[PDB]
Amino acid sequence: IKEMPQPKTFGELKNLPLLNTDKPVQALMKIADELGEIFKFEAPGRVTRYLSSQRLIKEACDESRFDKNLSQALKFVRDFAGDGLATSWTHEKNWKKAHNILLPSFSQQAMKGYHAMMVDIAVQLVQKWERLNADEHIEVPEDMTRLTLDTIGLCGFNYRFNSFYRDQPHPFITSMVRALDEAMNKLQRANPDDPNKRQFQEDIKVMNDLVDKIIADRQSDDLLTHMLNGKDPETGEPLDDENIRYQIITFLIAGHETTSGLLSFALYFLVKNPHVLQKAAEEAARVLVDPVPSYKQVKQLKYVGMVLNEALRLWPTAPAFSLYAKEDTVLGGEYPLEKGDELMVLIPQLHRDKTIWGDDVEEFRPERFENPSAIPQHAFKPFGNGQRACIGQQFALHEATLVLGMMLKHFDFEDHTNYELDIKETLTLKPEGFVVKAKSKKIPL
Amino acid sequence: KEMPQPKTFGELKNLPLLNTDKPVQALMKIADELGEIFKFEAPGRVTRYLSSQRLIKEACDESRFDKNLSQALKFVRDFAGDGLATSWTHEKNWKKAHNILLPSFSQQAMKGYHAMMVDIAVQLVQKWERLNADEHIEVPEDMTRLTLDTIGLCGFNYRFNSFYRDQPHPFITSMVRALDEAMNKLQRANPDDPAYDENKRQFQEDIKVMNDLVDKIIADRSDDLLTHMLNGKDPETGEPLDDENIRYQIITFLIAGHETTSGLLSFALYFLVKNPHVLQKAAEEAARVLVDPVPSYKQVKQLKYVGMVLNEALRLWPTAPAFSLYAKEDTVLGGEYPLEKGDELMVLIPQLHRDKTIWGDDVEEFRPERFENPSAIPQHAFKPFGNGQRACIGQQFALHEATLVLGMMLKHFDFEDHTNYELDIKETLTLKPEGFVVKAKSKKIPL
Ligand code: HEM
Ligand code: HEM
Ligand SMILES: O=C(CCCCCn1ccnc1)N[C@@H](Cc1ccccc1)C(=O)O
Ligand SMILES: O=C(CCCCCn1ccnc1)N[C@@H](Cc1ccccc1)C(=O)O
Repeated sequence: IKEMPQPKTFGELKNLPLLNTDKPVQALMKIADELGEIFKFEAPGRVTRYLSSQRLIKEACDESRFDKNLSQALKFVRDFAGDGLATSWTHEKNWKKAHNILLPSFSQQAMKGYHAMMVDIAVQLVQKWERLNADEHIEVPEDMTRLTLDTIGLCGFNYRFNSFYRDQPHPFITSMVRALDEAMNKLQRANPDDPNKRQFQEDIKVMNDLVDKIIADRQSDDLLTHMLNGKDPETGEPLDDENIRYQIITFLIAGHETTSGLLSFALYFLVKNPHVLQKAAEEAARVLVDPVPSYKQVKQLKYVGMVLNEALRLWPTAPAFSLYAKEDTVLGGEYPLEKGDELMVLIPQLHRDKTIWGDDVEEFRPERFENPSAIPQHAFKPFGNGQRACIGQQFALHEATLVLGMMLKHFDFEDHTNYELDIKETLTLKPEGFVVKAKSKKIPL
Repeated sequence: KEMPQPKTFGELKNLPLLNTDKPVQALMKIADELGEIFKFEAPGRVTRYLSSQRLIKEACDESRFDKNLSQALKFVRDFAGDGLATSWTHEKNWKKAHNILLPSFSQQAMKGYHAMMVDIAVQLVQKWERLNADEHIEVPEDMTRLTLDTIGLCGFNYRFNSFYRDQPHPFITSMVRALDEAMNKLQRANPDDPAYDENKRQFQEDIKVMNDLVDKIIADRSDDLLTHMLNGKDPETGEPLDDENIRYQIITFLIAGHETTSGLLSFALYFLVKNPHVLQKAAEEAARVLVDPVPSYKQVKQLKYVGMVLNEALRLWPTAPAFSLYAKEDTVLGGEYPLEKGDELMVLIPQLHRDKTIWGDDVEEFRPERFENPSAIPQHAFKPFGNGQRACIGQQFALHEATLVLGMMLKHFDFEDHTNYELDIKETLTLKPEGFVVKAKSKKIPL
């Protein structure tokens, strides 16, 4: 066997105070840098093991040996997302049922149907930036969140959040950050039930109000249509009212936060790497020859897609997923695991494995993705694994390629503050305070 | 726009322009005169030769264009069948063999090949260490010895033992005379004339001799290329390759796995001895990195400047000089040249690599520093390994072998261009510098 490294401990609290930080993922990456491809992490009543090497993670992604686990973060999310797709166990009846019902909503016939509504929101973004005065700047993650929230609202539910008509974020968004802030605070409390609880219940209510409005309002053929009318071929059943509500909550959050982070990181890397920005902008100008992009044109933005994958390599905006051992098994030939033992896949560290990518892992080089065939299996996992992989991957990448393509077509960008990367962590990653200036190329829509 | 076209010969159209020993260089001269695109007609065929990055970047759009079998590849297909290089993308055996063989070029596999590449590379170094004073090196001959032995050993655990022979193996000589016959046949108006019965008989003998080698390799039969051919299963269909296609893959990899790589090493050494400042910089890297008696896999990955030398040699003289494409549907090229579904294109790689709007005015100068940063190179400007899903499956194999061998050469010898060699590019289906010779003075560093 092989004894597993473990970071510094705090008495009876074990490793738990290491998570008492604003940037826990980045703290865990630093621990992985020090301890290597695997380390144990203990809290009162919990043990897990953080994996960082492709060698171990490829075994963890073997679905015959490991299944998706609900991390403590996902168990928190489950308090309001229920048995929606992202917070259900694979063995719960409603996972496979909703999976079968909703997977056609992300087929290529479906993406072609969403395209016009994605363009609707993208044009609003371009128009906002065209209308800024001289020396005004862009708050990048803020505007990317406006775009991605509006896109999932419109494409999925025919609901307009109208985020570009607001200077502050919507009630939904603000409350959910406070609930998450509270959730993380309660983790470090020895006696949580000591006479805070009320606000979380209030936050669960704001989201239910938007969900009822979306349902009552609903001829359309979008995500909500399939939720309300689709039947699972296996059970022959449609989703029930309770699970539909959970899916709406699930897709409103999962359908925009990570995609906003991706667009924000991609633009960050472009302005920090002018050779790459020039190459991406040349593609956008050459391919996007019409006032609004067509579906087929977006599919031709190969280098823009490479930029997005390389941004996901360095800063995968959903930074981890969790697994449990289905039976007793031995990991890597050296770490015996018992049935039910948990693993965490630390995606940013996997993506920095020098034995896979070479020694220059910290450099932003979209050309790594010029030939998809050259990447080993399970080396690149920003969308999770297997049957529990991200159902919205094609949606996110089509939206982000379209929008980044239009951004590069219509503006020159300046890193006017020489922005120093500052990664704020919710359950996802984004570059806090990232601002740029955009000079219009004066190309009409 | 009306497409330029070179001079014609009546009903023979442009075909007599290819009746030359150096057709690629003839086509480059035509491209120099006519520009980024020209029509080329023969009896029963029309194609268009592209030379600018502006047009070739569109041709590399896989939604609009797919790999075409040129007449040269149709010739190779007479004995390479539906192997990887001569199959159409839509033939079942292309994707099937692609999925089965791609793991044979993963980095776990390359680490497995490294020791066998070192085996052959040491034989090269020892041959040159053992030359007497004032003896010289026949460069393309020894590079072909090395690359043939390397693909034989790494791919099939078969030793050609080329360093034990003063003349090439029979199949190599067999290969070229078959090609010579094929290229003569282009010019024949009546190929089924009885006057060419003798020519056909010899072609079949050649296909037999190469096939005799394949039988020997299979009869002999590790975790190598042939292992995957015989045991791998395509994840999509769940099927292994059948015996007939395996034979075609062996033929394919025996040829594709060594000829272009020998040309690359030969051109790289040519450019180094013609550019002493570059040679000194590469030799300094080799001395700094290769600190052990034999290079490690990791050390080869660290020969950064040597890798740039190889890419710059591929820029000026890409040893696979062209590839062919066809339009998947009606489309317009460059906004001005309308194409119909099925219309064919030829990508003239040496001319693409001389596009002054991409590389600057010094395109003919050998400057490996052009390749310091791949992000600084425009998209589709550099295509020595083809394009897209039909790009060279052996690219990393070729570059690892050539970097290892060139690194060891630079570590162990000083080189002299003692004849002031005048570049003379011999054309098969690939390019190589004929008659290139050097003298090597050992630095007396043991292995
Ligand atoms: C760049 C953007 C995105 C990233 C990086 C991302 C990442 C991920 C990851 C890593 C998982 C697996 C999590 C786990 O195993 O616990 C996942 C699952 C999921 N994602 Fe995404 N996602 C993105 C965009 C989207 C979009 C646009 C949607 C909806 C339109 C979406 C909806 C979902 C859902 C429903 C699941 C759960 C799937 C299931 O278990 O059946 N995501 N995502
Ligand atoms: C410097 C050395 C090399 C060069 C310049 C080169 C060049 C090329 C080019 C341009 C193509 C595409 C041809 C077309 O589109 O018709 C190609 C394909 C191919 N090459 Fe290479 N090659 C080299 C080394 C190798 C090696 C070492 C191997 C085998 C170990 C190999 C095997 C193949 C195969 C099998 C294909 C067909 C791939 C497919 O269509 O699936 N080549 N090569
Ligand atoms: O590491 C992480 C971050 C994972 C969140 C990703 C969420 N996502 C998925 C798709 N889109 C977002 N989380 C651990 C922390 C912990 C470890 C031990 C003990 C207590 C807490 C956990 O939640 O269990
Ligand atoms: O230009 C070429 C040379 C291409 C050879 C590439 C061979 N290779 C590929 C991978 N490794 C080697 N070939 C044309 C010539 C022709 C044009 C018009 C009419 C008749 C013949 C053709 O073969 O079609």
